[PDB]
Amino acid sequence: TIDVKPTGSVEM
Amino acid sequence: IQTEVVPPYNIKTVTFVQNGNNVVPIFELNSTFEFQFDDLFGNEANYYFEITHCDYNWKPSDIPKTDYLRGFDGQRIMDYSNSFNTLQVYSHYRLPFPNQFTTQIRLSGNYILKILNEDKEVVLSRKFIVYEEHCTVGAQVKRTRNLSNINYKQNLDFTIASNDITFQTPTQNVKVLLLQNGNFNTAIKNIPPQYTIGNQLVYKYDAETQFWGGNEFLYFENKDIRAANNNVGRIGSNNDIYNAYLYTNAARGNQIYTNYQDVNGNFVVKNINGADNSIEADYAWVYFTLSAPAFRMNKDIYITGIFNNYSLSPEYKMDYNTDKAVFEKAVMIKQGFTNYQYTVADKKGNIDLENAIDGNFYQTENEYTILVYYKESIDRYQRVIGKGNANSINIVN
Amino acid sequence: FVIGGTYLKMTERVNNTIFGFNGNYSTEVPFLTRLANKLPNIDTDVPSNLSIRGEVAFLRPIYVDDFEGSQS
Repeated sequence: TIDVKPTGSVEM
Repeated sequence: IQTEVVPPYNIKTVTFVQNGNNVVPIFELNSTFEFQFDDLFGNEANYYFEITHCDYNWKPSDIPKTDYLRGFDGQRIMDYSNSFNTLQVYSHYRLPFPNQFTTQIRLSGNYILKILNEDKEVVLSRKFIVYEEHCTVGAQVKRTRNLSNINYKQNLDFTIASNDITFQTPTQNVKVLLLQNGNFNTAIKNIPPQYTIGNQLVYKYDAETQFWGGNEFLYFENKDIRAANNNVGRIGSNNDIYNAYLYTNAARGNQIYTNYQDVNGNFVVKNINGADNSIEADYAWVYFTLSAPAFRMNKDIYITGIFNNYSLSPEYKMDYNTDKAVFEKAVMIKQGFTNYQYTVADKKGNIDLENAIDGNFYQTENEYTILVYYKESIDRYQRVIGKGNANSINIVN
Repeated sequence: FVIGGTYLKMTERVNNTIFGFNGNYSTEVPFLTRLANKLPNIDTDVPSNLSIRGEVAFLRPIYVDDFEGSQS
């Protein structure tokens, strides 16, 4: 059970 | 008359900003500072302040207030800004203390500010100290002696060698207050010196001056509200100000210490997209969450930081949610890097530092403060003749 | 009673290496409470302590006037 959630933001 | 703090309801984000960033209330005899707090109404209300000198045990000292001030007490806060271009409208009040009315505070020692609201009614009241410089408090954390309480305790040992104040009866005059980070509730106070080896006192034992280690503060930085920044996943806007859901924390007492740095409680009100972070930050219901299955007692886990005075009001009491077996509660909080921690409380005010839901690891980076009260038996108040800061990145066992 | 370790090693690209020995003997000595109770009247039961910690902690491992500022 690989319960991992990537998050984050990117602006340019 | 043990006058104590009084938590408000509308007012939130009460702090003592000095030199920009927030601080703890411990102030120098002429250092300027403010009392930035924020009303959650567009009502440009009128908040009259006050100041009162106080004793060691916070009984209001019998000095006339023409003596520890020069100016006035009850005069409404002139300076205040309204929440500009935000979802939660609020009125940012602010007052520098070397201001027009009370043009300075002219006596060291304890104090208590009151923010009574437009008639006489104390909305809130915070405590601070204006310490004078006459001693040399040489302190340093160091690991305890007792092998049982050594992996999760931080003894504190130091001296007071002043070459300015010859102590009259140091066993009965020189009382000392020890603060863990900036907290006033867990202070280890009312301690007599051991030795007095000369003109300098020396406090060395490991019975009284021994703080629980306590693990590091958690945090979350919602610089921008709709982001997915540091452990704030699932931010959802729904017919209200934004909601910042935090990842379910886990009890760390049953684990090993992991190097995890913080700024010891202090928050940093801030946003991107904002010119002045004070009046342009936006409140946001953040949903905290604790997953502590080992925790089973009859005490209540309160949320705590520096943003809410380490207070223990019912608007910070975690709540067991049987649907998940996970504590949880929403707490409206201004944006920016914010620390906090889950401090159990007995049921009313007793904190129960031991058996805390986070841990007590001896090596955590706490910044202990030491204030040296003093009262010659001709004086009319308890001075504060020097503080010595010494944090626990130097546990010299 | 506990005993120490702590070998260290630092390598640049200074190159030092430190290693010592801890030491800790934190004992309640109930004998001393008994002895102090064998004295002109001192009827106490407060404990006693004998922390004797200590360590050793050994250790093992220009251009005064480079002529660039002259003739400014």
